[PDB]
Amino acid sequence: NSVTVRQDLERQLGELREEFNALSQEIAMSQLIDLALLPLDMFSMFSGI
Amino acid sequence: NLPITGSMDTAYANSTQEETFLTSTLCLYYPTEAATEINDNSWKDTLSQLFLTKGWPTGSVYFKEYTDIASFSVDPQLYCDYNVVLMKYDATLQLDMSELADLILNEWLCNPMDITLYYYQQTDEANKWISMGSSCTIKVCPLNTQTLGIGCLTTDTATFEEVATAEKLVITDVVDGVNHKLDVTTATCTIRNCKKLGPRENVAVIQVGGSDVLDITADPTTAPQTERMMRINWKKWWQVFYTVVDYVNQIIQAMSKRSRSLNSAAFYYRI
Amino acid sequence: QNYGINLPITGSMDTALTSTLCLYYPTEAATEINDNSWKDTLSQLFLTKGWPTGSVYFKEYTDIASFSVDPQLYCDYNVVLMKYDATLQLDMSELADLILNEWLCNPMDITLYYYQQTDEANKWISMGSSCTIKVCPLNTQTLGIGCLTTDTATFEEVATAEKLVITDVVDGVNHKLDVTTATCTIRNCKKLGPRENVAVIQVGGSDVLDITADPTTAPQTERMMRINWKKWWQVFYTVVDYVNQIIQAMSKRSRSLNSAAFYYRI
Amino acid sequence: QNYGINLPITGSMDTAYANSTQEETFLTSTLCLYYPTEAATEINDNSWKDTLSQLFLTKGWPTGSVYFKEYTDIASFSVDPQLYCDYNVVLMKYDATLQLDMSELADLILNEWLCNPMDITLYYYQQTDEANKWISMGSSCTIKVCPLNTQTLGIGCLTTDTATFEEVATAEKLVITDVVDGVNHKLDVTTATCTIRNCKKLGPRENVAVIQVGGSDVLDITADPTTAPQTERMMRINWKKWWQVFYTVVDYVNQIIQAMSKRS
Amino acid sequence: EYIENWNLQNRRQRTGFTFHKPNIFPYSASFTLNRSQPAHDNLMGTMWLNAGSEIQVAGFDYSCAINAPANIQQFEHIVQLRRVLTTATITLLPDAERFSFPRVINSADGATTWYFNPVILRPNNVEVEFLL
Amino acid sequence: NLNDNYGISRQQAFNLLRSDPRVLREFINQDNPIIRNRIEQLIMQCRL
Ligand SMILES: *[C@@H]1O[C@H](CO)[C@@H](O)[C@H](O)[C@H]1NC(C)=O
Ligand SMILES: *[C@@H]1O[C@H](CO)[C@@H](O)[C@H](O)[C@H]1NC(C)=O
Ligand SMILES: [Ca+2]
Ligand SMILES: [Ca+2]
Ligand SMILES: [Ca+2]
Ligand SMILES: [Ca+2]
Ligand SMILES: [Ca+2]
Ligand SMILES: [Ca+2]
Ligand SMILES: [Ca+2]
Ligand SMILES: [Ca+2]
Ligand SMILES: [Ca+2]
Ligand SMILES: [Ca+2]
Ligand SMILES: [Ca+2]
Ligand SMILES: [Ca+2]
Ligand SMILES: [Cl-]
Ligand SMILES: [Zn+2]
Repeated sequence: NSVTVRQDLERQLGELREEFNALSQEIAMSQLIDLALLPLDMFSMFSGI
Repeated sequence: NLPITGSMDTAYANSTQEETFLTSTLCLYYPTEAATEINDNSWKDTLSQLFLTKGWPTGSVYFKEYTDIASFSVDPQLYCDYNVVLMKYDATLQLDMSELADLILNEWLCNPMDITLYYYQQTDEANKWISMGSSCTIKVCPLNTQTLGIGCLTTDTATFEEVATAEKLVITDVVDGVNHKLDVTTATCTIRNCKKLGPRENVAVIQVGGSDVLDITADPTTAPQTERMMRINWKKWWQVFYTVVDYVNQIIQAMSKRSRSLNSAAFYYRI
Repeated sequence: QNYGINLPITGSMDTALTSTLCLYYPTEAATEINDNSWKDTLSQLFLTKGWPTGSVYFKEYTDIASFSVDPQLYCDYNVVLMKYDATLQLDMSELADLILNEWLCNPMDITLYYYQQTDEANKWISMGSSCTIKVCPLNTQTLGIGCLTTDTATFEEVATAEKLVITDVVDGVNHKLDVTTATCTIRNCKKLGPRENVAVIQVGGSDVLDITADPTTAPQTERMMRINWKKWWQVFYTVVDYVNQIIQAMSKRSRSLNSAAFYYRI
Repeated sequence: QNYGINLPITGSMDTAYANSTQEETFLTSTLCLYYPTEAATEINDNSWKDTLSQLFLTKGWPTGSVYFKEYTDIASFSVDPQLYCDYNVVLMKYDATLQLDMSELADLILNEWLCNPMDITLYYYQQTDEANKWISMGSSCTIKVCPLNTQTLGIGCLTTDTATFEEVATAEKLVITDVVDGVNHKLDVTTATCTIRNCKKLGPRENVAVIQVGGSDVLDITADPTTAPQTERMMRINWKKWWQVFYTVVDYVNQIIQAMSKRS
Repeated sequence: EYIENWNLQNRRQRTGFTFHKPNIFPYSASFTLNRSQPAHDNLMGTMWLNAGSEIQVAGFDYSCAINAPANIQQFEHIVQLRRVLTTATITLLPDAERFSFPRVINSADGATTWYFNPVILRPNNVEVEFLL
Repeated sequence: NLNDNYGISRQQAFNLLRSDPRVLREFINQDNPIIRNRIEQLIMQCRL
């Protein structure tokens, strides 16, 4: 019982694009290609979040 | 729009200043106090003859009067091919004049904002809300994903955040990516969602007196003075008009043809 | 670090607690807002820009004069919203001079010792409830010029009821100092360089700040912004929306251990 | 060297820099400080000029070179300002209501002018080019102008009826008038209390610097609206006591001088 | 060498001339504006000099690719040699000093002039391809 | 560029043409500048 809890604002998408593009340089190529052969299904992709 | 390949060895063409003066129109916008202080019914013809000495054919120069900055800001219609706005400086109206400059020194692509039924947000830094009218009192209520308001209740406008009161023109910039509920007096105001595309090159603003205070960009980190923002100290309006006439070539040099293909409805004074 | 400070950094041209934000605003701003929950709204709006919940902090100061009394810089990034008053120009400049730069200050005992300013980076910064700095330059024989070392009424006054004042006297000259030591304190400060983690946004007015005592230069750095305003809500909205640009002008690598505006050495 | 526009001077890009000449120029030059009467009023000391001279001596200037000239205010100072030192510094108090006048004063003392007399009673006058202006100085300078067409008849004015003329100055102490070039004008000025001169702006006056005390960048020493240059001889400071202003001027005198070039 | 090649040509054999700094590129200092306006304040394009054995090219964006799709602006220069060069040794360097200082450049039709105020950034994803 | 500067095997060319991951990883782990540069460009094109 209380005034309904407010779900706070998350992030404007431009900031997110900046952040993901900045993460893009942290990727290892051998390991990336090794990941790029595992058939990521729904379970596989949404279990590690 | 096609690629334009040019040679760096090409020869400069002769001065086109006379041709553009002959085939274009000039509009001068001045406050009513200018005509009051001048106190002469034939001053338009005197300035026209002086411009003719400068090269402009008779009738190409058009003189338009506005009561004051606040009144001029209500849908400023700029007619001629080249527009020069003589804006008197008032230390109390630094934002308002700036807003006016921001409205007329830039190209804006605007669409209607039907606030009473729709929820609006700003997508990027180029997006603003331009509201114009006799009295624009805008209150804003930021919202969240659950549609609730932040420090505001969508059902109680009294809690909406006040961003403008009794404004003839106001450019509202809010946080991007956030939906807001808007409450503005639609009877005496009209609010439009606008994107600034780029500079409007055929409009120059001459600030008569004061200091450089115009800020035509909402970004706090930039306060650029383009070549179309002039500033002249003054004590007599006749001197102001004489210096405008004498340096007309310099003023037009700082200006370029509009170049934009519009969709709006505005009359023009063209030759 | 210190053992590798005096070492080169070679780079190739062909190669290709989290941060906290403090907002210093005048109390009249909060009065104009008239809302008792505006801080939460601004915190969430900042969180839209990527600042976690408990990162942004809002610090209120009564006015420019009061804020200048030993200012404290708390967060990683310090954006100071300073209202412009044509009658307080110098004071504003002084605050900026004390806030946008790093200083190294030593105690000054004016009663027992004369003092001189060695170079252009040396100033005398005094702060407190009210300062009244009176200066008597001396000569090689230690006799006052246009002043009497015994008679303090002949001293030349350079400050009157100042909450903060940065005094610049002629270098290489000894000065006898009369300061209201009871109500304020003076220190011999050296300007080290820019303080990159503090930005100053002047709300309204024109560009009048002068953070350098030299008359030949009045540099407007990227950390000195100016905005026209009518409603404080618009001011805070433009501060929030362009927080990216504001932080870009700053560097997080100037936050000392303590919040003081000057390093202090005995 | 002098002003060698007439003849070429050839120099190598390898000639070793000579030592600093700051001490030599300080020894062999004079310095004038122009300050308003308010500065003297706030500085109640009767020997403050002597103290400033001593402080300058601590900075190198000999004890016969620093001079202090007092003017009542900008409007009065603007009446034929005479600057006779090798280096001239004008502490100019800022008032928002006199901006143009300030600018005019600066425009007159920060630039070199070649002036000729004017007989508004005898001849019509026109301004040949952008550098040509009409500088009027005196106790009260009221200037009215009537432009003329190619037939010598006035435009929006009657040459005989001065009341119909267009007013460009009223009760001014100094005013720079800029009219449309190539147009003859019938002028009407108060020759009793005003002298008007036909002047050409040759270029900057490099031995005169203006330190604007308080305010903002409002000086416009160019008639052209599109340009408002801030030269390195146009300084601005913030102030609350005049003693601090004078101490700042004394301490950074080397920087002020290097921003200026000696008298030719 | 020249008489040897003359005899080979007469016999209709393969000829060959060695050139140090061959004069293969006709002089041409030109530019192309892929984005332009009458005021020439937001320009995107590339300017080049092909002189003798030298090709300097410089791609410029006035907006610094802020509004570009991936914040990347792609520049391309194709130079067609009038004869086939073989066994060529070339030096490639990542900056064009010729187009690295401010200048005033006539417009394509000579109607006006625009201003160029370069600030040099390293070229990205450089690819030089020699085609036959 | 590979097959010129790096004379690649018949099997390696067969695999590279058909995007066989085995040859791609063997070349990447080999620190082959050409294929690593290509793959870095492909990764950098992954931009929101
Ligand atoms: C351009 O000006 C020159 C020199 O004034 C003149 O000879 C020429 O006829 C003019 N017109 C053209 C098209 O060159
Ligand atoms: C110039 O400076 C140098 C080095 O300080 C000194 O040795 C020399 O005597 C000075 N004077 C001249 C005329 O070179
Ligand atoms: Ca307004
Ligand atoms: Ca509220
Ligand atoms: Ca926005
Ligand atoms: Ca701005
Ligand atoms: Ca103070
Ligand atoms: Ca005294
Ligand atoms: Ca000092
Ligand atoms: Ca300064
Ligand atoms: Ca005047
Ligand atoms: Ca008349
Ligand atoms: Ca003129
Ligand atoms: Ca000007
Ligand atoms: Cl060679
Ligand atoms: Zn062009």
